[PDB]
Amino acid sequence: MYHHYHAFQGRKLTDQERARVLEFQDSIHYSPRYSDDNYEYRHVMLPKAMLKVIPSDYFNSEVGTLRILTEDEWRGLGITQSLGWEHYECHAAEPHILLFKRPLN
Repeated sequence: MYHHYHAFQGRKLTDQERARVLEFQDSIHYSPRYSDDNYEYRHVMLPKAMLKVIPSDYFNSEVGTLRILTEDEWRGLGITQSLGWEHYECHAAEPHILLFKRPLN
């Protein structure tokens, strides 16, 4: 029997990092989705306390928000959404607030 493989895109957490970040998995808040005629949208809120254990290379050091994250990266933080959701940066938003859009088709 065989399975298929996926190669991680982005900077994979270490085991020690993974365990820290995943301690807060159940505190993560998922907004209901809204949409317009092109896009579906959702926001995700990390507990403020989770910020202290996210590796520093995930942050935009200039501003203090998280940097644009790849699917594999945000999913590895324990953010569980379906496929195709894309992270977009907002310098003015509080660091724990992550915004996502996906095309309808």
